[PDB]
Amino acid sequence: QEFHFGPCQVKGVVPQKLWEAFWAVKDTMQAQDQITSARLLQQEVLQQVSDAESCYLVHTLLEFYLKTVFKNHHQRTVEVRTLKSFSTLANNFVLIVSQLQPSQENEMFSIRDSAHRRFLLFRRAFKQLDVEAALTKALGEVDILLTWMQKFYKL
Amino acid sequence: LLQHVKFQSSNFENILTWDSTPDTVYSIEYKTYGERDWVAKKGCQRITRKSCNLTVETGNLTELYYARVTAVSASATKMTDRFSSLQHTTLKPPDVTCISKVRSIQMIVHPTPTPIRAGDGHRLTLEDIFHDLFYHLELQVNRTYQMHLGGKQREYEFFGLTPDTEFLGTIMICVPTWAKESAPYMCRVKTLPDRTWTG
Amino acid sequence: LPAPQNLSVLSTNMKHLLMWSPVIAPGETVYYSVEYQGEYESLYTSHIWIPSSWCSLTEGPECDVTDDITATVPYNLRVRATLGSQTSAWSILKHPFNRQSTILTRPGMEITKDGFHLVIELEDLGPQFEFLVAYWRREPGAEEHVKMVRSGGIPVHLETMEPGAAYCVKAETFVKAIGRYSAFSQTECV
Ligand SMILES: *[C@@H]1O[C@H](CO)[C@@H](O[C@@H]2O[C@H](CO)[C@@H](O)[C@H](O)[C@H]2NC(C)=O)[C@H](O)[C@H]1NC(C)=O
Ligand SMILES: *[C@@H]1O[C@H](CO)[C@@H](O)[C@H](O)[C@H]1NC(C)=O
Repeated sequence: QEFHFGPCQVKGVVPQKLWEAFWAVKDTMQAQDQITSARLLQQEVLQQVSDAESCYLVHTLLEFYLKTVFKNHHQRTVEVRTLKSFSTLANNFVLIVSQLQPSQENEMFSIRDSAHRRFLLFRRAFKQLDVEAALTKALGEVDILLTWMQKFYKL
Repeated sequence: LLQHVKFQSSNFENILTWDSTPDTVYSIEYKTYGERDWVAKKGCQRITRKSCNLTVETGNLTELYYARVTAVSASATKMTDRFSSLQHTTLKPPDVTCISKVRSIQMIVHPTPTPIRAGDGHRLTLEDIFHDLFYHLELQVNRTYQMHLGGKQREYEFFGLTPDTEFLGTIMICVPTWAKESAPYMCRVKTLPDRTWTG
Repeated sequence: LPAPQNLSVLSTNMKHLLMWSPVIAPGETVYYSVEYQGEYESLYTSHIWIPSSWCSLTEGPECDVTDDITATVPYNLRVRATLGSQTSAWSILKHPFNRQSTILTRPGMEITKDGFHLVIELEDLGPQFEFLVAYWRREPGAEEHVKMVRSGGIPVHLETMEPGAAYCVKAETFVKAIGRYSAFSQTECV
Protein backbone atom coordinates (compact mmCIF):
# COMPACT_ATOMS: atom_id res chain seq x y z
CA GLN A 1 0.00 0.00 0.00
CA GLU A 2 1.47 3.15 -1.48
CA PHE A 3 0.36 6.15 -3.56
CA HIS A 4 0.32 5.41 -7.29
CA PHE A 5 0.14 8.62 -9.29
CA GLY A 6 0.23 6.97 -12.70
CA PRO A 7 3.72 5.50 -12.82
CA CYS A 8 5.20 7.27 -9.77
CA GLN A 9 5.01 5.21 -6.57
CA VAL A 10 5.26 6.92 -3.22
CA LYS A 11 6.00 4.92 0.01
CA GLY A 12 6.36 5.74 3.65
CA VAL A 13 3.40 8.30 3.81
CA VAL A 14 0.29 7.10 5.74
CA PRO A 15 -2.93 8.98 4.70
CA GLN A 16 -4.62 8.69 8.13
CA LYS A 17 -1.59 10.31 9.75
CA LEU A 18 -1.92 13.28 7.40
CA TRP A 19 -5.53 13.58 8.53
CA GLU A 20 -4.66 13.28 12.13
CA ALA A 21 -2.29 16.28 11.72
CA PHE A 22 -4.77 18.40 9.76
CA TRP A 23 -7.78 17.60 12.00
CA ALA A 24 -5.82 18.87 15.12
CA VAL A 25 -6.02 22.38 13.58
CA LYS A 26 -8.73 22.24 10.84
CA ASP A 27 -11.35 24.17 12.81
CA THR A 28 -9.23 27.11 13.82
CA MET A 29 -7.79 27.38 10.22
CA GLN A 30 -11.18 27.12 8.50
CA ALA A 31 -12.77 29.60 10.99
CA GLN A 32 -10.03 32.12 10.11
CA ASP A 33 -10.75 32.10 6.35
CA GLN A 34 -13.63 34.56 6.38
CA ILE A 35 -14.27 34.21 2.62
CA THR A 36 -16.97 31.53 2.24
CA SER A 37 -17.64 32.67 -1.34
CA ALA A 38 -14.40 31.49 -2.94
CA ARG A 39 -12.62 28.17 -3.22
CA LEU A 40 -9.07 27.89 -4.70
CA LEU A 41 -8.85 24.18 -5.26
CA GLN A 42 -11.91 24.22 -7.32
CA GLN A 43 -13.61 21.23 -8.99
CA GLU A 44 -12.10 22.12 -12.43
CA VAL A 45 -8.61 21.70 -10.91
CA LEU A 46 -9.18 18.15 -9.54
CA GLN A 47 -12.13 16.48 -11.22
CA GLN A 48 -11.21 13.41 -13.32
CA VAL A 49 -7.47 13.97 -13.49
CA SER A 50 -6.12 11.12 -15.61
CA ASP A 51 -3.59 8.71 -14.12
CA ALA A 52 -0.95 10.05 -16.55
CA GLU A 53 -1.68 13.68 -15.48
CA SER A 54 -1.73 12.94 -11.82
CA CYS A 55 1.98 12.81 -11.15
CA TYR A 56 2.71 16.21 -12.77
CA LEU A 57 -0.25 17.88 -11.04
CA VAL A 58 0.64 16.52 -7.60
CA HIS A 59 4.27 17.62 -8.01
CA THR A 60 3.27 21.18 -8.93
CA LEU A 61 0.64 21.57 -6.21
CA LEU A 62 2.86 20.20 -3.44
CA GLU A 63 5.78 22.39 -4.51
CA PHE A 64 3.61 25.39 -4.36
CA TYR A 65 2.45 24.33 -0.83
CA LEU A 66 6.12 23.83 0.25
CA LYS A 67 7.64 27.00 -1.32
CA THR A 68 4.77 29.43 -0.80
CA VAL A 69 2.01 28.34 1.56
CA PHE A 70 3.78 26.48 4.40
CA LYS A 71 6.80 28.66 4.33
CA ASN A 72 4.77 31.84 4.94
CA HIS A 73 2.60 29.98 7.46
CA HIS A 74 5.76 28.98 9.41
CA GLN A 75 7.05 32.51 9.23
CA ARG A 76 3.78 34.06 10.65
CA THR A 77 2.02 31.60 13.07
CA VAL A 78 1.63 32.48 16.68
CA GLU A 79 0.04 29.18 17.65
CA VAL A 80 2.45 26.30 18.45
CA ARG A 81 -0.19 23.64 17.54
CA THR A 82 -0.52 24.89 14.00
CA LEU A 83 3.32 25.10 13.75
CA LYS A 84 3.44 21.39 14.75
CA SER A 85 0.56 20.23 12.54
CA PHE A 86 1.78 22.02 9.44
CA SER A 87 5.37 20.74 10.12
CA THR A 88 3.94 17.23 9.99
CA LEU A 89 2.16 17.91 6.73
CA ALA A 90 5.08 19.83 5.16
CA ASN A 91 7.54 17.07 6.13
CA ASN A 92 5.40 14.34 4.66
CA PHE A 93 4.90 16.51 1.50
CA VAL A 94 8.71 16.73 1.21
CA LEU A 95 8.84 12.93 1.34
CA ILE A 96 6.11 12.65 -1.42
CA VAL A 97 7.91 15.13 -3.70
CA SER A 98 11.22 13.30 -3.41
CA GLN A 99 9.62 10.20 -4.87
CA LEU A 100 8.12 11.85 -7.98
CA GLN A 101 10.22 11.31 -11.06
CA PRO A 102 7.72 11.59 -13.93
CA SER A 103 8.91 11.28 -17.57
CA GLN A 104 10.54 14.35 -19.15
CA GLU A 105 10.36 13.03 -22.75
CA ASN A 106 8.58 14.95 -25.56
CA GLU A 107 5.66 12.41 -26.08
CA MET A 108 4.45 13.56 -22.63
CA PHE A 109 4.30 17.32 -23.45
CA SER A 110 0.49 17.66 -23.98
CA ILE A 111 -0.21 15.63 -20.90
CA ARG A 112 2.00 17.93 -18.76
CA ASP A 113 0.33 20.93 -20.42
CA SER A 114 -3.16 19.61 -19.29
CA ALA A 115 -1.79 19.14 -15.83
CA HIS A 116 -0.17 22.57 -15.78
CA ARG A 117 -3.52 24.05 -17.05
CA ARG A 118 -5.27 22.66 -13.96
CA PHE A 119 -2.55 24.05 -11.71
CA LEU A 120 -2.84 27.52 -13.33
CA LEU A 121 -6.63 27.59 -12.61
CA PHE A 122 -5.73 27.13 -8.94
CA ARG A 123 -2.94 29.73 -9.17
CA ARG A 124 -5.14 32.35 -10.78
CA ALA A 125 -7.83 31.96 -8.08
CA PHE A 126 -5.14 32.33 -5.41
CA LYS A 127 -3.79 35.61 -6.93
CA GLN A 128 -7.25 37.17 -7.10
CA LEU A 129 -7.32 37.36 -3.32
CA ASP A 130 -5.31 39.69 -1.05
CA VAL A 131 -2.17 37.87 -0.06
CA GLU A 132 -2.86 37.41 3.78
CA ALA A 133 -6.36 36.09 2.74
CA ALA A 134 -5.01 33.75 0.04
CA LEU A 135 -2.49 32.18 2.40
CA THR A 136 -5.16 31.56 5.12
CA LYS A 137 -7.48 30.06 2.56
CA ALA A 138 -4.85 27.76 1.03
CA LEU A 139 -3.97 26.47 4.52
CA GLY A 140 -7.56 25.71 5.32
CA GLU A 141 -7.99 23.90 1.94
CA VAL A 142 -5.32 21.29 2.62
CA ASP A 143 -8.12 18.87 3.18
CA ILE A 144 -9.27 19.19 -0.43
CA LEU A 145 -5.71 18.30 -1.48
CA LEU A 146 -5.48 15.26 0.89
CA THR A 147 -8.88 13.99 -0.20
CA TRP A 148 -7.82 14.08 -3.87
CA MET A 149 -4.41 12.38 -3.25
CA GLN A 150 -5.97 9.55 -1.25
CA LYS A 151 -7.83 8.42 -4.37
CA PHE A 152 -4.46 7.19 -5.64
CA TYR A 153 -3.60 5.22 -2.49
CA LYS A 154 -3.96 1.61 -3.63
CA LEU A 155 -2.09 -1.74 -4.19
CA LEU B 1 -28.62 33.14 22.44
CA LEU B 2 -27.49 30.20 20.15
CA GLN B 3 -24.70 27.77 21.06
CA HIS B 4 -23.30 24.60 19.53
CA VAL B 5 -24.57 25.05 15.93
CA LYS B 6 -23.10 21.97 14.12
CA PHE B 7 -23.64 19.02 11.88
CA GLN B 8 -23.98 15.38 12.92
CA SER B 9 -23.46 12.88 10.24
CA SER B 10 -24.13 9.24 10.35
CA ASN B 11 -23.93 7.12 7.11
CA PHE B 12 -24.00 10.46 5.23
CA GLU B 13 -27.33 11.36 6.90
CA ASN B 14 -26.46 14.96 7.75
CA ILE B 15 -28.38 16.59 10.55
CA LEU B 16 -27.89 20.19 11.79
CA THR B 17 -28.55 20.73 15.53
CA TRP B 18 -28.22 23.61 17.90
CA ASP B 19 -29.18 24.75 21.36
CA SER B 20 -28.94 27.45 24.02
CA THR B 21 -37.03 32.25 25.70
CA PRO B 22 -39.45 29.28 25.48
CA ASP B 23 -41.13 30.96 22.43
CA THR B 24 -37.95 31.26 20.36
CA VAL B 25 -38.10 30.81 16.59
CA TYR B 26 -35.36 29.20 14.37
CA SER B 27 -34.82 29.69 10.62
CA ILE B 28 -32.18 27.78 8.59
CA GLU B 29 -30.10 28.54 5.49
CA TYR B 30 -27.46 26.51 3.67
CA LYS B 31 -24.84 27.09 1.06
CA THR B 32 -21.98 25.56 -0.84
CA TYR B 33 -18.36 26.70 0.00
CA GLY B 34 -17.19 28.64 -3.09
CA GLU B 35 -20.74 29.84 -4.29
CA ARG B 36 -22.14 33.22 -3.12
CA ASP B 37 -25.86 32.52 -2.42
CA TRP B 38 -27.46 31.31 0.80
CA VAL B 39 -30.55 29.03 0.21
CA ALA B 40 -33.57 28.69 2.59
CA LYS B 41 -34.20 25.12 3.70
CA LYS B 42 -37.88 24.43 2.97
CA GLY B 43 -39.57 22.76 5.96
CA CYS B 44 -37.21 24.55 8.49
CA GLN B 45 -38.29 28.28 8.57
CA ARG B 46 -39.55 29.68 11.87
CA ILE B 47 -39.44 26.32 13.75
CA THR B 48 -39.40 25.57 17.44
CA ARG B 49 -37.56 22.15 17.01
CA LYS B 50 -33.71 21.94 17.40
CA SER B 51 -33.03 19.78 14.36
CA CYS B 52 -32.95 19.95 10.61
CA ASN B 53 -32.31 17.23 8.04
CA LEU B 54 -29.90 18.50 5.30
CA THR B 55 -29.08 15.03 3.91
CA VAL B 56 -30.23 16.05 0.40
CA GLU B 57 -28.66 19.46 0.24
CA THR B 58 -25.24 18.45 1.56
CA GLY B 59 -25.05 15.27 -0.48
CA ASN B 60 -22.44 16.05 -3.15
CA LEU B 61 -19.23 14.44 -1.86
CA THR B 62 -16.85 16.77 -3.74
CA GLU B 63 -18.37 19.87 -2.16
CA LEU B 64 -18.08 21.42 1.28
CA TYR B 65 -20.98 23.24 2.94
CA TYR B 66 -21.95 25.88 5.39
CA ALA B 67 -25.28 26.16 7.19
CA ARG B 68 -26.59 28.93 9.33
CA VAL B 69 -29.37 29.34 11.94
CA THR B 70 -31.20 32.63 12.63
CA ALA B 71 -32.92 32.83 15.96
CA VAL B 72 -35.19 35.52 17.50
CA SER B 73 -37.28 35.77 20.76
CA ALA B 74 -41.12 36.09 20.88
CA SER B 75 -32.16 38.02 17.31
CA ALA B 76 -28.74 36.46 16.52
CA THR B 77 -27.39 34.32 13.73
CA LYS B 78 -24.72 31.54 13.88
CA MET B 79 -23.09 29.51 11.09
CA THR B 80 -21.52 26.07 11.22
CA ASP B 81 -17.91 25.18 10.69
CA ARG B 82 -17.06 24.34 7.11
CA PHE B 83 -18.58 20.86 6.55
CA SER B 84 -17.29 17.83 4.61
CA SER B 85 -19.54 14.74 4.84
CA LEU B 86 -16.58 12.45 3.95
CA GLN B 87 -14.58 13.68 6.86
CA HIS B 88 -17.31 14.04 9.42
CA THR B 89 -19.54 10.99 8.81
CA THR B 90 -19.64 8.14 11.34
CA LEU B 91 -20.50 4.67 10.22
CA LYS B 92 -23.43 2.64 11.59
CA PRO B 93 -22.93 -1.04 12.31
CA PRO B 94 -23.20 -3.15 9.21
CA ASP B 95 -26.26 -5.27 8.67
CA VAL B 96 -25.04 -8.92 9.09
CA THR B 97 -26.84 -12.30 9.03
CA CYS B 98 -25.23 -14.85 11.42
CA ILE B 99 -26.15 -18.43 10.67
CA SER B 100 -25.37 -21.14 13.25
CA LYS B 101 -24.32 -24.53 12.06
CA VAL B 102 -23.14 -27.48 14.13
CA ARG B 103 -19.36 -26.80 13.74
CA SER B 104 -19.25 -23.35 12.23
CA ILE B 105 -20.84 -19.98 12.24
CA GLN B 106 -21.40 -18.29 8.94
CA MET B 107 -21.69 -14.55 8.61
CA ILE B 108 -23.07 -12.63 5.68
CA VAL B 109 -22.27 -8.94 5.55
CA HIS B 110 -24.91 -6.97 3.59
CA PRO B 111 -23.81 -3.87 1.69
CA THR B 112 -24.73 -0.66 3.38
CA PRO B 113 -26.96 1.68 1.28
CA THR B 114 -26.47 5.43 1.61
CA PRO B 115 -28.43 8.67 0.68
CA ILE B 116 -25.66 9.50 -1.81
CA ARG B 117 -26.77 9.05 -5.41
CA ALA B 118 -24.41 8.73 -8.34
CA GLY B 119 -24.96 11.28 -11.12
CA ASP B 120 -28.01 10.04 -13.01
CA GLY B 121 -28.50 6.69 -11.25
CA HIS B 122 -28.57 4.36 -8.32
CA ARG B 123 -27.99 5.19 -4.65
CA LEU B 124 -24.41 4.35 -3.73
CA THR B 125 -23.28 2.01 -0.97
CA LEU B 126 -20.38 2.54 1.47
CA GLU B 127 -18.50 -0.14 -0.57
CA ASP B 128 -18.88 2.04 -3.75
CA ILE B 129 -17.80 5.25 -1.86
CA PHE B 130 -14.70 4.03 0.04
CA HIS B 131 -12.46 1.92 -2.13
CA ASP B 132 -10.35 0.93 0.96
CA LEU B 133 -13.37 -0.34 3.00
CA PHE B 134 -13.16 -3.69 4.65
CA TYR B 135 -14.75 -5.88 7.28
CA HIS B 136 -13.23 -7.10 10.52
CA LEU B 137 -15.03 -10.04 12.17
CA GLU B 138 -14.26 -11.54 15.58
CA LEU B 139 -15.64 -14.66 17.26
CA GLN B 140 -14.94 -14.79 20.97
CA VAL B 141 -14.36 -18.33 22.08
CA ASN B 142 -14.53 -19.56 25.69
CA ARG B 143 -13.92 -16.13 27.01
CA THR B 144 -10.15 -16.54 26.57
CA TYR B 145 -9.37 -15.93 22.90
CA GLN B 146 -10.50 -14.74 19.49
CA MET B 147 -10.82 -15.89 15.90
CA HIS B 148 -10.28 -13.09 13.42
CA LEU B 149 -11.43 -12.95 9.77
CA GLY B 150 -11.64 -10.01 7.41
CA GLY B 151 -11.45 -8.64 3.90
CA LYS B 152 -13.52 -7.04 1.18
CA GLN B 153 -15.70 -10.06 0.54
CA ARG B 154 -19.10 -10.46 2.24
CA GLU B 155 -19.52 -14.07 3.18
CA TYR B 156 -17.34 -15.54 5.99
CA GLU B 157 -17.49 -18.66 8.06
CA PHE B 158 -15.65 -19.63 11.26
CA PHE B 159 -14.72 -23.34 11.12
CA GLY B 160 -13.59 -25.77 13.85
CA LEU B 161 -16.12 -25.05 16.59
CA THR B 162 -17.56 -27.22 19.29
CA PRO B 163 -21.18 -28.23 18.86
CA ASP B 164 -23.74 -26.75 21.17
CA THR B 165 -21.70 -23.80 22.45
CA GLU B 166 -22.24 -20.08 22.90
CA PHE B 167 -20.03 -17.63 20.94
CA LEU B 168 -20.08 -13.89 20.46
CA GLY B 169 -19.69 -12.50 16.94
CA THR B 170 -18.72 -8.84 16.49
CA ILE B 171 -18.46 -7.32 12.96
CA MET B 172 -17.12 -3.87 12.10
CA ILE B 173 -16.72 -1.83 8.96
CA CYS B 174 -13.22 -0.29 8.66
CA VAL B 175 -12.08 2.48 6.42
CA PRO B 176 -8.42 2.76 7.58
CA THR B 177 -7.37 5.71 5.51
CA TRP B 178 -10.09 7.96 6.93
CA ALA B 179 -9.57 6.57 10.40
CA LYS B 180 -13.15 5.37 10.40
CA GLU B 181 -14.50 2.38 12.15
CA SER B 182 -18.14 1.55 12.65
CA ALA B 183 -20.07 0.75 15.67
CA PRO B 184 -19.91 -3.08 15.96
CA TYR B 185 -22.78 -5.42 14.93
CA MET B 186 -23.09 -8.19 17.46
CA CYS B 187 -24.62 -11.62 17.43
CA ARG B 188 -24.54 -13.94 20.40
CA VAL B 189 -25.08 -17.40 18.97
CA LYS B 190 -24.93 -21.10 19.74
CA THR B 191 -23.65 -23.67 17.28
CA LEU B 192 -26.40 -26.23 16.86
CA PRO B 193 -26.22 -29.48 18.89
CA ASP B 194 -24.74 -32.48 17.04
CA ARG B 195 -27.35 -35.19 16.77
CA THR B 196 -25.93 -37.11 13.74
CA TRP B 197 -23.13 -39.72 13.61
CA THR B 198 -20.83 -37.92 11.17
CA GLY B 199 -18.39 -36.19 13.52
CA LEU C 1 26.02 27.22 32.18
CA PRO C 2 27.92 24.64 30.06
CA ALA C 3 25.81 23.34 27.12
CA PRO C 4 24.86 19.64 27.24
CA GLN C 5 27.25 17.35 25.31
CA ASN C 6 27.23 13.82 23.83
CA LEU C 7 23.83 14.08 22.15
CA SER C 8 22.46 10.93 20.62
CA VAL C 9 19.12 9.28 19.70
CA LEU C 10 18.28 5.76 20.86
CA SER C 11 15.39 4.61 18.70
CA THR C 12 13.88 1.26 19.56
CA ASN C 13 10.66 -0.12 17.87
CA MET C 14 9.57 3.43 16.74
CA LYS C 15 10.12 4.97 20.17
CA HIS C 16 12.73 7.76 19.86
CA LEU C 17 14.72 8.88 22.89
CA LEU C 18 17.03 11.91 22.68
CA MET C 19 19.88 11.66 25.34
CA TRP C 20 22.75 13.77 26.50
CA SER C 21 25.26 13.92 29.38
CA PRO C 22 23.97 15.93 32.33
CA VAL C 23 25.31 19.40 32.89
CA ILE C 24 27.13 19.70 36.20
CA ALA C 25 25.65 22.17 38.70
CA PRO C 26 26.29 21.30 42.36
CA GLY C 27 23.65 23.43 44.16
CA GLU C 28 20.42 23.56 42.05
CA THR C 29 18.72 21.10 39.73
CA VAL C 30 19.22 21.64 36.04
CA TYR C 31 16.33 21.69 33.55
CA TYR C 32 16.58 21.04 29.80
CA SER C 33 14.60 22.23 26.70
CA VAL C 34 14.48 20.39 23.42
CA GLU C 35 13.60 21.77 19.95
CA TYR C 36 13.52 20.17 16.44
CA GLN C 37 13.31 20.79 12.74
CA GLY C 38 12.16 18.28 10.16
CA GLU C 39 13.83 18.31 6.81
CA TYR C 40 11.20 20.68 5.56
CA GLU C 41 12.29 23.33 8.12
CA SER C 42 15.93 22.40 7.61
CA LEU C 43 15.72 23.18 3.85
CA TYR C 44 13.06 25.90 3.50
CA THR C 45 12.85 27.74 6.90
CA SER C 46 16.24 26.94 8.46
CA HIS C 47 15.89 29.60 11.13
CA ILE C 48 12.81 28.05 12.70
CA TRP C 49 12.94 25.49 15.50
CA ILE C 50 9.84 23.98 16.97
CA PRO C 51 9.27 23.19 20.65
CA SER C 52 9.20 19.57 21.58
CA SER C 53 5.82 18.16 22.69
CA TRP C 54 6.96 16.84 26.12
CA CYS C 55 10.28 18.62 26.82
CA SER C 56 10.24 22.24 27.63
CA LEU C 57 11.88 22.57 31.06
CA THR C 58 12.07 18.68 31.49
CA GLU C 59 14.48 17.47 34.24
CA GLY C 60 16.20 14.14 33.41
CA PRO C 61 19.03 13.90 30.82
CA GLU C 62 16.57 12.65 28.12
CA CYS C 63 13.36 13.31 26.14
CA ASP C 64 10.91 11.06 24.41
CA VAL C 65 10.58 12.91 21.04
CA THR C 66 8.43 10.17 19.51
CA ASP C 67 5.47 12.51 19.06
CA ASP C 68 7.57 15.16 17.31
CA ILE C 69 9.05 12.83 14.67
CA THR C 70 6.03 12.48 12.32
CA ALA C 71 7.54 11.87 8.97
CA THR C 72 10.16 9.43 7.54
CA VAL C 73 12.69 12.20 6.81
CA PRO C 74 15.83 13.38 8.73
CA TYR C 75 15.24 15.63 11.73
CA ASN C 76 17.57 18.02 13.51
CA LEU C 77 17.29 18.19 17.26
CA ARG C 78 18.87 20.61 19.72
CA VAL C 79 18.89 20.88 23.48
CA ARG C 80 19.85 23.42 26.11
CA ALA C 81 20.05 23.70 29.84
CA THR C 82 18.42 26.23 32.17
CA LEU C 83 19.09 27.25 35.77
CA GLY C 84 17.06 30.46 36.24
CA SER C 85 18.43 33.36 34.14
CA GLN C 86 21.39 31.31 32.92
CA THR C 87 20.47 29.39 29.76
CA SER C 88 23.33 27.50 28.09
CA ALA C 89 23.98 27.84 24.37
CA TRP C 90 22.09 25.31 22.13
CA SER C 91 23.72 21.93 21.42
CA ILE C 92 22.86 20.40 18.06
CA LEU C 93 22.64 16.66 17.40
CA LYS C 94 25.65 15.90 15.12
CA HIS C 95 23.89 13.53 12.69
CA PRO C 96 20.27 14.26 11.86
CA PHE C 97 17.87 11.48 12.94
CA ASN C 98 15.63 9.55 10.51
CA ARG C 99 13.11 7.08 11.95
CA GLN C 100 13.88 4.78 8.92
CA SER C 101 16.85 3.73 11.09
CA THR C 102 14.77 2.66 14.12
CA ILE C 103 15.92 -0.65 15.83
CA LEU C 104 13.23 -3.28 15.10
CA THR C 105 13.58 -6.16 17.50
CA ARG C 106 12.14 -9.56 17.11
CA PRO C 107 8.61 -9.54 18.70
CA GLY C 108 7.87 -11.21 22.04
CA MET C 109 5.27 -13.90 21.77
CA GLU C 110 3.40 -16.43 23.82
CA ILE C 111 1.96 -19.71 22.45
CA THR C 112 -0.91 -21.43 24.17
CA LYS C 113 -3.46 -24.21 23.32
CA ASP C 114 -7.01 -24.73 24.48
CA GLY C 115 -7.36 -28.48 23.60
CA PHE C 116 -7.03 -28.67 19.77
CA HIS C 117 -6.81 -24.97 18.82
CA LEU C 118 -3.48 -23.23 18.52
CA VAL C 119 -3.33 -19.59 19.80
CA ILE C 120 -0.77 -16.76 19.72
CA GLU C 121 -0.47 -13.53 21.73
CA LEU C 122 2.03 -11.01 20.47
CA GLU C 123 3.57 -8.19 22.39
CA ASP C 124 1.79 -4.81 21.95
CA LEU C 125 4.25 -2.71 19.92
CA GLY C 126 1.70 -0.01 18.86
CA PRO C 127 -0.21 1.33 15.76
CA GLN C 128 3.00 1.69 13.84
CA PHE C 129 3.21 -2.15 13.64
CA GLU C 130 1.67 -5.04 11.76
CA PHE C 131 2.60 -8.71 12.62
CA LEU C 132 3.41 -11.51 10.21
CA VAL C 133 3.05 -14.97 11.71
CA ALA C 134 4.38 -18.02 9.88
CA TYR C 135 3.10 -21.39 10.93
CA TRP C 136 3.30 -24.97 9.66
CA ARG C 137 2.74 -28.60 10.55
CA ARG C 138 6.25 -29.99 11.35
CA GLU C 139 6.70 -32.75 8.72
CA PRO C 140 8.33 -32.86 5.27
CA GLY C 141 4.73 -32.23 3.88
CA ALA C 142 2.80 -28.95 4.62
CA GLU C 143 3.95 -25.52 3.48
CA GLU C 144 4.05 -22.63 5.90
CA HIS C 145 1.01 -20.35 5.98
CA VAL C 146 0.92 -16.69 7.02
CA LYS C 147 -1.67 -14.86 9.20
CA MET C 148 -1.37 -11.06 9.43
CA VAL C 149 -2.29 -10.02 13.00
CA ARG C 150 -3.19 -6.37 13.51
CA SER C 151 -2.52 -5.94 17.23
CA GLY C 152 -0.64 -7.27 20.20
CA GLY C 153 -2.17 -7.90 23.62
CA ILE C 154 -5.00 -10.12 22.27
CA PRO C 155 -4.90 -13.95 22.22
CA VAL C 156 -5.69 -14.74 18.54
CA HIS C 157 -6.51 -18.16 16.98
CA LEU C 158 -4.06 -19.36 14.27
CA GLU C 159 -5.05 -22.86 13.21
CA THR C 160 -7.02 -25.84 14.54
CA MET C 161 -4.54 -28.66 14.70
CA GLU C 162 -4.74 -32.26 13.55
CA PRO C 163 -3.44 -35.29 15.51
CA GLY C 164 0.07 -36.72 14.89
CA ALA C 165 2.70 -34.02 14.31
CA ALA C 166 3.85 -30.91 16.22
CA TYR C 167 2.93 -27.47 14.85
CA CYS C 168 5.60 -24.75 14.82
CA VAL C 169 5.37 -20.94 14.83
CA LYS C 170 7.51 -17.77 14.53
CA ALA C 171 6.53 -14.06 14.25
CA GLU C 172 7.93 -10.95 12.64
CA THR C 173 7.01 -7.27 12.75
CA PHE C 174 6.28 -4.81 9.78
CA VAL C 175 6.31 -0.97 9.87
CA LYS C 176 4.53 0.67 6.85
CA ALA C 177 6.02 4.15 7.61
CA ILE C 178 9.60 2.90 6.90
CA GLY C 179 9.04 -0.14 4.67
CA ARG C 180 10.89 -2.50 7.02
CA TYR C 181 10.28 -5.86 8.71
CA SER C 182 12.08 -7.21 11.80
CA ALA C 183 13.91 -10.57 12.01
CA PHE C 184 11.71 -13.55 12.93
CA SER C 185 11.43 -14.46 16.62
CA GLN C 186 12.58 -17.87 17.92
CA THR C 187 10.47 -20.74 16.52
CA GLU C 188 8.27 -22.36 19.13
CA CYS C 189 6.66 -25.79 18.72
CA VAL C 190 3.73 -27.56 20.31
C1 LIG D 1 -33.24 12.61 6.15
O1 LIG D 1 -33.83 12.55 4.85
C2 LIG D 1 -33.63 11.34 4.07
C3 LIG D 1 -34.41 11.54 2.77
O2 LIG D 1 -34.44 12.92 2.39
C4 LIG D 1 -34.06 10.07 4.84
O3 LIG D 1 -33.61 8.79 4.34
C5 LIG D 1 -34.02 8.29 3.04
O4 LIG D 1 -35.25 8.81 2.47
C6 LIG D 1 -36.47 8.06 2.33
C7 LIG D 1 -37.47 8.52 3.40
O5 LIG D 1 -36.95 8.29 4.72
C8 LIG D 1 -36.29 6.52 2.31
O6 LIG D 1 -37.08 5.96 1.26
C9 LIG D 1 -34.85 6.07 2.11
O7 LIG D 1 -34.81 4.64 2.23
C10 LIG D 1 -33.95 6.75 3.15
N1 LIG D 1 -32.54 6.37 3.05
C11 LIG D 1 -31.74 6.14 4.11
C12 LIG D 1 -30.32 5.78 3.78
O8 LIG D 1 -32.16 6.20 5.26
C13 LIG D 1 -33.42 10.13 6.21
O9 LIG D 1 -33.73 8.97 7.00
C14 LIG D 1 -33.84 11.41 6.88
N2 LIG D 1 -33.47 11.45 8.27
C15 LIG D 1 -34.24 12.03 9.20
C16 LIG D 1 -35.57 12.69 8.87
O10 LIG D 1 -33.82 12.03 10.33
C1 LIG E 1 -20.94 17.07 -7.65
O1 LIG E 1 -20.35 18.37 -7.96
C2 LIG E 1 -19.62 18.55 -9.24
C3 LIG E 1 -19.41 20.01 -9.68
O2 LIG E 1 -19.90 20.96 -8.73
C4 LIG E 1 -20.27 17.85 -10.43
O3 LIG E 1 -19.40 17.77 -11.57
C5 LIG E 1 -20.77 16.47 -10.03
O4 LIG E 1 -21.40 15.88 -11.16
C6 LIG E 1 -21.76 16.67 -8.87
N1 LIG E 1 -22.73 15.59 -8.64
C7 LIG E 1 -23.93 15.49 -9.30
C8 LIG E 1 -24.40 16.50 -10.34
O5 LIG E 1 -24.66 14.54 -9.05
